[PDB]
Amino acid sequence: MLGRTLSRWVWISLYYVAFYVVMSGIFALCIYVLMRTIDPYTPDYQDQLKSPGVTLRPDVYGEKGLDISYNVSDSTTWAGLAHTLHRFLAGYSPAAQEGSINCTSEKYFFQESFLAPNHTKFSCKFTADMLQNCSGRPDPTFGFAEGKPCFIIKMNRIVKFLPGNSTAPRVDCAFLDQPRDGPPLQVEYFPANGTYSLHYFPYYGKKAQPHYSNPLVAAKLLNVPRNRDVVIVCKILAEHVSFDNPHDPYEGKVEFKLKIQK
Amino acid sequence: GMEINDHQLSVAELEQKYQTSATKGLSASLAAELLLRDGPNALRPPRGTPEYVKFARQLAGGLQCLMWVAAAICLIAFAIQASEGDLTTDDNLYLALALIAVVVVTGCFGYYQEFKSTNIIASFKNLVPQQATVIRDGDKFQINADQLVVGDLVEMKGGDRVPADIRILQAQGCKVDNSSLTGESEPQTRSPECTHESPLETRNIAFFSTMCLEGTAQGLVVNTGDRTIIGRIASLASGVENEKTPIAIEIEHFVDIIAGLAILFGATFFIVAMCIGYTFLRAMVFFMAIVVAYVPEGLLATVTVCLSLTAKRLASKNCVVKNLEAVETLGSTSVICSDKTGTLTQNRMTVSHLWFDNHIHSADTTEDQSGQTFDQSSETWRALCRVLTLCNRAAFKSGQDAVPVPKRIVIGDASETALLKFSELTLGNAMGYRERFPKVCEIPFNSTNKFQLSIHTLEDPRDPRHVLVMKGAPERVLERCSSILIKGQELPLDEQWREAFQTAYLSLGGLGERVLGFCQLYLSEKDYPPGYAFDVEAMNFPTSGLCFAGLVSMIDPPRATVPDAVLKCRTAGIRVIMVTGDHPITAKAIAASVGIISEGSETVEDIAARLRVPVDQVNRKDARACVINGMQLKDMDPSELVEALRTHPEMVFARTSPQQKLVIVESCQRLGAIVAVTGDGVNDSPALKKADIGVAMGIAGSDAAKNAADMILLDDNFASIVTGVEQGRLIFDNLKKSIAYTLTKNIPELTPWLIYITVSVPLPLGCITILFIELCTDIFPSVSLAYEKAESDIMHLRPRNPKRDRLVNEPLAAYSYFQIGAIQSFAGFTDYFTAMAQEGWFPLLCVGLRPQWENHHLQDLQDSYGQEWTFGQRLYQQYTCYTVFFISIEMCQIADVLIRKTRRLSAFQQGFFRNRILVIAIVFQVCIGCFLCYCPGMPNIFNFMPIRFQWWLVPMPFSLLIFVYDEIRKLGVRCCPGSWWDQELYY
Ligand SMILES: CCCCCCCC/C=C\CCCCCCCC(=O)OC[C@H](COP(=O)(O)OCC[N+](C)(C)C)OC(=O)CCCCCCC/C=C/CCCCCCCC
Ligand SMILES: CCCCCCCC/C=C\CCCCCCCC(=O)OC[C@H](COP(=O)(O)OCC[N+](C)(C)C)OC(=O)CCCCCCC/C=C\CCCCCCCC
Ligand SMILES: CCCCCCCCCCCCOCCOCCOCCOCCOCCOCCOCCOCCO
Ligand SMILES: CC(C)CCC[C@@H](C)[C@H]1CC[C@H]2[C@@H]3CC=C4C[C@@H](O)CC[C@]4(C)[C@H]3CC[C@]12C
Ligand SMILES: *[C@@H]1O[C@H](CO)[C@@H](O)[C@H](O)[C@H]1NC(C)=O
Ligand SMILES: *[C@@H]1O[C@H](CO)[C@@H](O)[C@H](O)[C@H]1NC(C)=O
Ligand SMILES: *[C@@H]1O[C@H](CO)[C@@H](O)[C@H](O)[C@H]1NC(C)=O
Ligand SMILES: *[C@@H]1O[C@H](CO)[C@@H](O)[C@H](O)[C@H]1NC(C)=O
Ligand SMILES: *[C@@H]1O[C@H](CO)[C@@H](O)[C@H](O)[C@H]1NC(C)=O
Ligand code: ALF
Ligand SMILES: [Mg+2]
Ligand SMILES: [Rb+]
Ligand SMILES: [Rb+]
Ligand SMILES: [Rb+]
Ligand SMILES: [Rb+]
Ligand SMILES: [Rb+]
Ligand SMILES: [Rb+]
Ligand SMILES: [Rb+]
Ligand SMILES: [Rb+]
Repeated sequence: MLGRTLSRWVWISLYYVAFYVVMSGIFALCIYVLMRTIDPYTPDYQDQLKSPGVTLRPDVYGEKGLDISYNVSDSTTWAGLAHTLHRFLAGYSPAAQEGSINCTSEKYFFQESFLAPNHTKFSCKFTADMLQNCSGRPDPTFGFAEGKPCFIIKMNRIVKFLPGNSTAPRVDCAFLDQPRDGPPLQVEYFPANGTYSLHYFPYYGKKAQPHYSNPLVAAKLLNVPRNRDVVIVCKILAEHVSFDNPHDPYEGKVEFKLKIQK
Repeated sequence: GMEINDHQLSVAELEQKYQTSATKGLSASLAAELLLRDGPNALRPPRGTPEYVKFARQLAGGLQCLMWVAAAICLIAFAIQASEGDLTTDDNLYLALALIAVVVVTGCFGYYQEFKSTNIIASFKNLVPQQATVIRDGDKFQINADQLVVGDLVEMKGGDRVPADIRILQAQGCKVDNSSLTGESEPQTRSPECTHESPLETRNIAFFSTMCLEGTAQGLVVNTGDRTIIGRIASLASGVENEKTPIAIEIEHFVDIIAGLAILFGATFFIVAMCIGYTFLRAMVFFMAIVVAYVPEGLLATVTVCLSLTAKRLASKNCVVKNLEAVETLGSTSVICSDKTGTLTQNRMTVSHLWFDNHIHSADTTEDQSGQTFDQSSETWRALCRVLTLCNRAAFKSGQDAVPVPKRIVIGDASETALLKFSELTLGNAMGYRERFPKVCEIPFNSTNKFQLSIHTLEDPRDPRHVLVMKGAPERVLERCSSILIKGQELPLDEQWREAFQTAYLSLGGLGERVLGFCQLYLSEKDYPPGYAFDVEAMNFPTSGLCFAGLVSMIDPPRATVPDAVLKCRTAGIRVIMVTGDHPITAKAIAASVGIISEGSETVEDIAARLRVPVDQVNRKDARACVINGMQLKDMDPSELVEALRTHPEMVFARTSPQQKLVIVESCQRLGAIVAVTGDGVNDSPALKKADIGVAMGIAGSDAAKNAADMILLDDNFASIVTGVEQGRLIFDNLKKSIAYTLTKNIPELTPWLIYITVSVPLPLGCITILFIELCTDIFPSVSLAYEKAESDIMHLRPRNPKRDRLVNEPLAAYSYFQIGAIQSFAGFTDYFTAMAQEGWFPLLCVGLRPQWENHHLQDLQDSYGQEWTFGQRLYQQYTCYTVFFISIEMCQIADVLIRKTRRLSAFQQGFFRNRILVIAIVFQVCIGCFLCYCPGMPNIFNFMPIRFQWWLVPMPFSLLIFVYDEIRKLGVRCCPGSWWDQELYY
């Protein structure tokens, strides 16, 4: 015997396994009830999503954040940055956008009925050519070969989030520390002003807009000096976007080290 | 040769044995040689292990070591992770630190448990003379006591303490106090005569440290140092190996169960971790997490807080503990061994019986006079009282009118002291009465006369007679009487009276009592005018043909509360043994008086005299009681002592050496007893050190007796032992309640990690938060179960079987760990997926989600709805997970602490709310919770989140379920006390 007899061992096992089945059943039921609680289109609460995050491409991380460094003289130092930039843009090709539609309103694209196919709502097209000089055409080196690179600023989507009506949310990139010896960060943004059209909002969730694609803005940095380490902060200027959070550097802004070697 | 034989040697041999002179002492040279051979005449102080090596051991232990390892992994991880410039988690620093605090804070709890922290040999060499007078080369002088060596010729006197173990060569009216050997302060005579086989009983051995009460003597030093009888008593006390209290054993056993489970859990999943493709360094961190989750960090702390509050309660009944462990032991005690004098008895000679008017009367011998008195209407009695009052020379020291008569200090031997106290109790003021009858003549008590006599003017102005009053040994008082007072009239002492007297005398003799006769004779004015000149050297008065009045007998009587205390113990299943150095006849009388020997119990000697058959034909089983003297004990074998203990349930050991007390305690221990020992004397210290708990009287106790004790009765109220029994049985019953409550929440702190590892869901419960539950939120509730009352009639139950009834057993552990604990983890996970989904993460998305969840290069992860998420926003939602899991556990610890209130009884009869301290602990529990949740800042200091009301509600059906489940369980065992349900599911 290892604590009981061979029949006392079986009768306790049967009880514990019974206990465990019933409790697993009660649990499985709780989860099931929970899932008819849940609407597949709009989340119940958005507590951690008060302000949208911001990301950039190409995302290359060192330690402690985004660090991007390449040699203009060597084409092979920026090849991968181009490559990830091109490879990211593939979902924004005219064919990739076959599920979205032409949006002209330049106002919030509110939809209540699901008139799009398979009982969904329509989503607005955003095609890579809307980034113009930073679309990979005619310059497939996306600004890098010439020492004036493009970074694309993407605002994290959030269901029914509206960023403010008075204008479209805009990107602004400036140096984090204005250099005492130098002038402000000079940048041209595509589309003009660096705006996200209002009709890309609200997001209605992957189930309602499966073909939804985030509008982008490219930030063509024109000013940045060679062989010096800089830090660039791109903030979203929108009424309901904040970038003040000290426990989330990516809330409402994105910052990156940049060095352009020669 | 340790043993003294020198009492049975001639001077010729003693001189040859020691190369000394019986009249000139040792030669000065040989003295100083012998001093280098034997060392000083002193007791060696065995160094107790230094104070801080005491604190180091507290740091070690099954639970203490796992914390060490875990803190080390935290450092190693912290170093490795920071040696690659990752400043992102100092959690593994603070985790390491907090653990170390816990290890150290826990080890501090263990070390400060021992309030006393003192060494016994300190008190023993406070019993020792500093000087001695010695003769060497026929020159007597005063030497330092330590310089004596075996062979030295030593001169003692009254007032001085005896400088070594002495073989007495010549003596002049010399008496000693041997109470440090026997517990008995009755003076003993020292002569050079060999009067016993034992050197402990012969007259020509005097003992180191004993007090020479009077006289002078010379004698040879036959032992010094630790070889003296006091040095051996001391060794026996110091040299007792430090065995573990009953509750220390219990704590260690439960700890062994936990540490074993922790290593097994931690090690099997480390394997599983590595088997499903984690890196060794990460699995090493899981091992640390699993250990931190499963181990109850706050447990040992809660246990000693519960003991602290029992110690607090005992101390208010004047019962003082020296170490928190001692607060449990009397609850587990099953045999009490008790010294008779000054523990059971008052250590004060008290008038006990009187023979007058042909009948034995019983005096009230209680210290508070709370007893039964005797008839005092008699005129024979009024006369005897006159005699024992006038014929007394003792005196109350003045200003004692505030003092109780028994406590009053009086100048006189024990005997006259008792008579005087007895007279002031019986009549208003004995000294005032005596002065009214002025003492014309007196002869004090004499060795040749063998009585004491005095003659007195009487109080009546009209009455001119002189009354002679006398006392002494009864037979020898009676051989000077011609008549006797009987029922007022005075009758000639005929043969029938003389025989009546003799039976009364021997009767009180048989009660282990000292006996005195008392006679009178009224002298007429015809032969003795009012101013007659009574001359003692002339014997111009009579000393024969007196009138007998009565016998008076006296004993050291029980303390008032002691006989009931003994029955209460026996009622609670505890055996009670008397172990005294006093003489058997007294010991047996007192054993009966106090309840150690039941009314109707016979010894085999008792039976033999009733049936008038020889004792060797009495069937030993038929006798319930037994009285074994030390000499018999010395003669016995251990199998015989055991055979006696098994056979006679009412046992008296009298005339026992200090070692013999130890040997009795130990014998009971080897038989399976948890043994307590109650004593007040130096000769008790070995028995005290070796019991599982030793109790000393605070007042009549000796220093060595109090020093070796674990517990001290500050008011000398023996009934406090009964309290200790109860509080011990309570605290044990209630500790399994806290331990059960504290352990049960470990399983839902574990399972989140087991799932996290094996399912790669985002981490549900972090370490920092566990520690908060373990060391803060649930601490007060677990302690409050200390206050819980008894479910059963605790004092009528037998002492628990130490081998099969343990603080934590498999049924308690399994039920709490795998049933209640399991329900709690299903509640946790139910609230986890509830809060994840209501925040955008459906359960199926959580499986395998961990890598992306925990990735800092992934600032736009998509949730179930397609919403993109930063690492930050994900991190705070992870904290929200930690919090819902936290409050699921808290809400269940309300259900949990409620169902722990009772192990047998339903919560519907005892109620929920009679334990007041527990409900404040529940309320403090929920307050400290809401603070951690809704205090601002809390998400960034302690990772706690202001959850929504809904997620407090989620685990309540599980808490309610727990209550209903346990309630149903407990009813099952009340209605089926023999069934399988009871067998397997009662904890
Ligand atoms: C000692 C031995 C212990 C034994 C313990 C065993 C524990 C396992 C018990 C049960 C297993 C899980 C049961 C899941 C029940 C699913 C019920 C159900 O039908 O729900 C639906 C979801 C699918 O959603 P949908 O596609 O309809 O959503 C679409 C959105 N809408 C609904 C709006 C359309 O089904 C699903 O999620 C399927 C995926 C379920 C997620 C798995 C989660 C893994 C976590 C396990 C932790 C358990 C710990 C237990 C603690 C024990 C202590 C010892
Ligand atoms: C007494 C001792 C007993 C020991 C018992 C051992 C028995 C179990 C042994 C083997 C189980 C079968 C293994 C299944 C086949 C291999 C699956 C596999 O190759 O997965 C490996 C992954 C690791 O690579 P990755 O895909 O994450 O890389 C991502 C890379 N990045 C992070 C850069 C993106 O694993 C992860 O880390 C994340 C998990 C994702 C894959 C799911 C695998 C889970 C399967 C089984 C676990 C069940 C164990 C239960 C045992 C409980 C005993 C009480
Ligand atoms: C045998 C019995 C077994 C069953 C056990 C039953 C036990 C019963 C225990 C009772 C517990 C009482 O619970 C109190 C619950 O407190 C919930 C607090 O609700 C707050 C809900 O609001 C959600 C918080 O919102 C987050 C954002 O807050 C912004 C607004 O805040 C207003 C100001 O508050 C500042 C802090 O949030
Ligand atoms: C529920 C399923 C998945 C697990 C089944 C595994 C079996 C073998 C496990 C689960 C619960 C376990 C039991 C839990 C409770 C007890 C009672 C205790 O006094 C001794 C251990 C013992 C007897 C365990 C033995 C092994 C056990 C029966
Ligand atoms: C649903 O509609 C989409 C339109 O985007 C179509 O491509 C797809 O084939 C449809 N799926 C089914 C199962 O009908
Ligand atoms: C963008 O392209 C146009 C067309 O060639 C060109 O004139 C303009 O200078 C470009 N802008 C930048 C910043 O390169
Ligand atoms: C912006 O939003 C509100 C509601 O969406 C609308 O009523 C308001 O007129 C809008 N303002 C402008 C300036 O268009
Ligand atoms: C945005 O660009 C427009 C040109 O369309 C220009 O008139 C305006 O000044 C720009 N906005 C700001 C804030 O500079
Ligand atoms: C860039 O490349 C050239 C040659 O390919 C090299 O000489 C130069 O030093 C490089 N720049 C830096 C900053 O290293
Ligand atoms: F008081 Al004792 F043995 F009875 F020391
Ligand atoms: Mg005594
Ligand atoms: Rb703003
Ligand atoms: Rb000699
Ligand atoms: Rb723990
Ligand atoms: Rb006295
Ligand atoms: Rb007189
Ligand atoms: Rb002891
Ligand atoms: Rb002991
Ligand atoms: Rb004493």
